[PDB]
Amino acid sequence: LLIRKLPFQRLVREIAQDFKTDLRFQSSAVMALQEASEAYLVGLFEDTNLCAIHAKRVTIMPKDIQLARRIRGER
Amino acid sequence: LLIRKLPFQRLVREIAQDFKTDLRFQSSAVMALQEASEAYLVGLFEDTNLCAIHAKRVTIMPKDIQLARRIRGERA
Amino acid sequence: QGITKPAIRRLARRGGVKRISGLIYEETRGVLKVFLENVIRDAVTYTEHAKRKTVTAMDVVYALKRQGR
Amino acid sequence: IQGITKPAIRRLARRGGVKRISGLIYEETRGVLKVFLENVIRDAVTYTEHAKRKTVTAMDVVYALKRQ
Amino acid sequence: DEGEPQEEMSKHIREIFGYDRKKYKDESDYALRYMESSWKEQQKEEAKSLRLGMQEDLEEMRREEEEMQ
Amino acid sequence: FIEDEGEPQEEMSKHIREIFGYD
Repeated sequence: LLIRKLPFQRLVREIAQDFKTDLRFQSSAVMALQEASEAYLVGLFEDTNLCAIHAKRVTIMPKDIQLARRIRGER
Repeated sequence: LLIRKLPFQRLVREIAQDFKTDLRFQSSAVMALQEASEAYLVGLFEDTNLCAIHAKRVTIMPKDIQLARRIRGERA
Repeated sequence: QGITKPAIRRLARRGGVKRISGLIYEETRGVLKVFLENVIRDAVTYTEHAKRKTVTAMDVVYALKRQGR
Repeated sequence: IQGITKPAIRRLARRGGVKRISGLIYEETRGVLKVFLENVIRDAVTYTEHAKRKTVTAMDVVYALKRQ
Repeated sequence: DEGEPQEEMSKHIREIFGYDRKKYKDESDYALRYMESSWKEQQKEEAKSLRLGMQEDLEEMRREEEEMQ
Repeated sequence: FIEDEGEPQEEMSKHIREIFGYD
């Protein structure tokens, strides 16, 4: 709904060929992708906020972010 | 190794009877349980520091704790 | 380049950030990347297992039992 | 009960690289630990109620442990 | 029985992540506007970020002598 | 014909330490 649906679609074909010469997309697949991402990001933004606020701030920053991830346990 | 091994062989048997009342617990089974516990908490006491420090403090507090979990997704 | 910069503020917003700094904008896409390149490298195989040509939707769903927390 | 104690705890924290502590920590720690266990054991319970074991084994623990 | 049609993809997703129409229909644009704040109101709330974190240690250091003695 | 180089005993807590990863 909420992420731009054209430049979301450009970056996709970009990396699929970045490692796998042939392949393509059944597209019903990719529908989810804007959908999962949008949520994933929001799913991150409550968390990244939490920091921002635990850092006793209110304008959020890079620091908070990188942080929440290394905690979720990805980087 | 790091906490004297009498409880939670006491505190364990407590909740162990709290679930499936007469489940008993085998020798060496519960052995394992403490080993995970320590690594987990050490695993968390390193993290909870990180909270403190992003907050630019040092004596860690409940703040940092509860926080670390809601982020791990452990709430609560 | 390559996502929609005001679209993301909306995201932050939907996520409840109350103010942001400009630095945010890059880290973001960048993070998005790492989220992605994972799940697909997981999703690909879910079609190599079925030896499919083009990637179906159901296999992403499988690829998805990842960060779900 | 949660009759486990603070020096065990400081020892723990520093190994975690904790440099300093607050007193509040100490109870909080017990309380959360609780949650850890009674989680995992209710989970480890099953692998042995599933395998119909009388007294609970160690191997089923790691399983309860493969999980977050 | 029930209904309806799909979108049961797109609606099983949003489930894994807890997303919501939690104000999906009130999206006027503040975000578009003052969402961001300058490097100033950044360095500045980076300052209060400090002098605070300091004394939290201390009403736990000064409340760390009534409660060990 | 050596070696599948390996020794330890209750290194079923070697495995423990490593799903939490430490040291």
